[PDB]
Order: sequence, then structure tokens, then C-alpha cells
Amino acid sequence: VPDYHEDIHTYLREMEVKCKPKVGYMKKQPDITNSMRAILVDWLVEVGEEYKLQNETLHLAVNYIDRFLSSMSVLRGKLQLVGTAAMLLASKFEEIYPPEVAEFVYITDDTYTKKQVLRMEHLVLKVLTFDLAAPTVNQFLTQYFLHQQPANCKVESLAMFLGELSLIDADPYLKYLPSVIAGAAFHLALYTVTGQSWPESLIRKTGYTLESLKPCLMDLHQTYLKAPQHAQQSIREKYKNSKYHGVSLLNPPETLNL
Amino acid sequence: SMENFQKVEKIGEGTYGVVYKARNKLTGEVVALKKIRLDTETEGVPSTAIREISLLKELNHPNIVKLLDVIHTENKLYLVFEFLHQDLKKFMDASALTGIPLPLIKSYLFQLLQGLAFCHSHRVLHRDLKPQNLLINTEGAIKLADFGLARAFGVPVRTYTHEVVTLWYRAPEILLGCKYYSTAVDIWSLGCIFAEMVTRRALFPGDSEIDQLFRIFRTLGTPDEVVWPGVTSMPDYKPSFPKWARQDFSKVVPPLDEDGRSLLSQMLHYDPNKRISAKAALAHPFFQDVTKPVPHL
Ligand SMILES: Brc1c(Br)c(Br)c2[nH]nnc2c1Br
Repeated sequence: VPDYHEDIHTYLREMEVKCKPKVGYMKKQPDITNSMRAILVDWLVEVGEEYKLQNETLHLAVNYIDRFLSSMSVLRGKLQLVGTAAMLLASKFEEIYPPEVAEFVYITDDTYTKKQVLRMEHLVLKVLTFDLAAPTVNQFLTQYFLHQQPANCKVESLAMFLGELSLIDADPYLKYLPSVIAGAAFHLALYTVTGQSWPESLIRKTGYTLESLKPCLMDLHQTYLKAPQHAQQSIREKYKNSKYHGVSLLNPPETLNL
Repeated sequence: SMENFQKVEKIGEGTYGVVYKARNKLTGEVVALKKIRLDTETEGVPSTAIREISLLKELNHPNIVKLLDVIHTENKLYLVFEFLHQDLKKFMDASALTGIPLPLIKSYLFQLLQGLAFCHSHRVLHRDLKPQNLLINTEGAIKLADFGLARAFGVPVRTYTHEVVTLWYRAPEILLGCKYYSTAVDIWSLGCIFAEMVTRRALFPGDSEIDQLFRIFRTLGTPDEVVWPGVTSMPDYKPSFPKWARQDFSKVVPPLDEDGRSLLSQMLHYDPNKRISAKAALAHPFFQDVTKPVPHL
């Protein structure tokens, strides 16, 4: 709580740089593309909904995938196996009650065996050298939420919605750090719902201004406006639920006036 | 590589294997090897091992047991740890004669608090601070060990696993089924350990959750809305709970001086919000004359 707020934020700002995937890895993957990655992440959203997993678990799994794919060339028919092992690892790390391995085998419609999943689990842990406590967009968002006055459930849900959308598109979001995406997502959410802007108190905390967030914000605002048309729709569907205050039905602003 | 290690003897055990004292044949370094059985079928790498390794890899601190390496040798995990000589429970038993010298209790509490503050500053809850998980060496160091039950928390926290912490060291907010618990649970545990180091017996040795709560209530008073706003609304609070008066705090740990008593009471505060942080405790007057003496045994 309050005694460690600053220490922890500082620490996560250090770790997010250390846990960043390489911006350019997809260029170096012969057999997979940003679009195939988009498909995988969209499926992971569905898995998360099927098993009622935390959003944090989804964010971690994506972080593990992008890091693994930064080191390891992977064939298209194996991408889903990587994804499944990452989501298993994320669940064991993050969830009170992770789904059993059999449940992960099942969700791949028996494309892979239990033995494959388990072997990939170990390989992923080796490639990542067990470094699983990665900062996510989510972890920064929940800290930023403490700087609302007053707290607004639609702002929070919408910011999470937007942060989650950025997981789908390697281009361009791979080049932004979690704390920066969270900054853009939080300002955008706040602006859409209440008309307010990135608060002074978060400039003091993060050192980010609307100016430093602009490029990410410009990208996020486009993603927002184009979300109904995106080939991947699982996040929009997920965020229609009242658990998330139906924020995907809110209208994006046509301009940010920045 | 396993080849470079010579096993000496067994020194402990966990859920997924025993722990061996071993020595590096090349450097001479004495180490502890924590065996984690993996099984090709079943469930793969146990989440407790996944959490212990990944959290320990971030936690480099003189008062946290150092994970040196992780060895996968054909379907088991060996965690290579710095060797420590015994656990605090064994040392208290060995000190059943006369107590532990106060300079040493103070040194141990101060070091425990340093290790814990480091954990909490790095968003890690330990969740099983008990004397058996606190390791001492011959130079006067004490270190937090066994991070199998730990987890990385978020700010603010969400609901995590219930009924955590070995019962005797479990905080009232866990016992009362609160939706949220945080760093203050580890402080409660250290508070119980502080008391235990002085008396050499457990402060609240309950055998069930309700028994644990009642022992706490009889020592510190049954909490009302004055002492702990929200208590009566907590999921496992019951209005039929007996209403015990709060004891003269000098009677809880009679050998304690004014400063020690002050510090203990802030560690055993009912309201998690008011309970002292490990960070704030390091500057308590109790520690004004702290040194780090070698263990007397
Ligand atoms: Br010494 C030692 C060390 Br070092 C570690 Br690590 C342990 N984990 N369980 N039991 C342990 C013992 Br005994």
C-alpha cells in the first residue's frame, strides 16, 4: 500500500526495460507475421474468457510470447503451442486456481499432445531463464487509477479495454513500453468518458506528459476508432460484458485536440 | 552441471523433494540443493517452483537466501542455494537453556525487517514467515528463505489465495476472510517471531482458525470499529465472538523494555493500514544501538 507505492513503480519502470521484447523480431521470423500473432493473441483472449482468467494472466502470456519469439524462430504450425505453454506459465504464476494442463491441451482442439505442451512449457522457461515477473500495461494502469478524482469505473474498464487492444498489434505497439501504453490508454479513457486529461499528479509520478505520450496516444486513438473494423474482435466482445461496464460500446472521440 | 557437485547429507525437505548440503568440487563453495521432482506427465513444473525461482531471481539482498543457479538434470529441477547453517526454530530450541542474548534478537529482527522491506519494495509478499523459514549462519546473518508460497503483488492488490500463512503466524485479516490482504500480513508474522525469540515459545499457537482468532483476541483484545474500522463487516466476523478486554501489553512479552514493547505493538496492530511497514520499523528507537554479533552457539 502507500509506504511502497513509489518504490514499486520505480522498480517496475526498471524491469519493463529489462523485460522488453525486441521491436523488430517479426522481420526476423521467416514463417510468421504480425497478422498470425494477432490471431494467436485474439484466441488467448477467448481462452482467458473461457476459463475466467485474470487480465493480468493474458498480459503476462503475451509478454512471454513476444520475448520467446525474440530469441526463437518458430514455424506457423507451432505458434499456437508456444502460445498455449505461455498461457499455462502465466496461469501458474498469476492465478489462484490455474486450469489443469489437460484443459490447455483440450483448448487447442487436440492439435498437440499433453507431452508437447509440457515440453514447450520447459523450453519457454529455459528461453526466458525463468524471468516471469514481467511488468504489464495492467500493472501500471491500476497504479494510475489511484490518481482519479473521483474514481470512475467506466474510465478504468475503458483504459483496460484499450491497453488490451494494444496486445493484438505488434506493429506498432511493440515499440512502446507498458508504462507508456498505460499512460496513453488512461488519458484516452479519461478523455472519452469525462473530458478530463492526463493529470498533473501522474506527471509528477511518471515524468510523462501529454507530449511524451503523444505518439502512442496518436496510435491508440487510431486503433480505438478502427476497432469495430479490425479482423480480430474477441476483445470488443469481451468488453461488452457488464463485468467491464460495457465500455466497448462507448463511442471514441473523433479528435483528441492535442 | 550436477557433475561439479558432491552431495554431503540431507538438511531439509519440502513438498517436491528434499534439500541436500553439497559442495562445488571446483570452487569449494558449500551449497544447498533443493530438489524439485518434475514428472513428464501430470502437471509439469509446479507453480510453487515457478514462483520461487522467478521471484528469487529478482531478490538479491544480504538478508534473502541467494539462489545461485537452477539445474535441469534429466527430469528434475535442482535449485542451487547459498548454504546456511540452521533455521531459527532449531536455534531457539538450542537456546532453551538461557534465552537468546538481546543484542542477537535485536540484530535478527533488524535484519529480518531489512529483508522484508526489500521484498515489499519489489512487490513480493512472502506469506510464510515462520522460524523454520529463517536461516542463520555463523557470521550473525539471518535470511528469509522458502519463497514457494510467495507471490508478486499488484498495486493496489486484488484478491489472492485465502488461508495463507502457517496458522500460528497468520494475520487476523486472513483469519477473518478479508477480500484484500497485503504487505501487513508479513509484518504480523515477524511480530509473532519477535515475541517468539524473546519467550522461545509461539505467541498464538492455535489449532484451528477460530482457535487462532480467539487466542489473538484474548491477548490483544477483541477488535471493534474503534480499533479497526470495518472489522464487523468482514466476511468471517461474527457478532457472537466473545469480547475480551485488551491486556496490559507489558504482560504479553514481560522481558521486553519500553522500546521493544512499542515496536511489537506496532507490528501486532489489528488494522492492516495502521500496522507498521518493514520500512518504517527499521527506524524504530528499539534499534538505536543495534549491532550484528555472531550467534552465541
Ligand atoms: Br540450509 C537450507 C537452505 Br540454504 C534452503 Br534454501 C532450504 N530450503 N529448505 N530447507 C533448506 C535449508 Br535446511
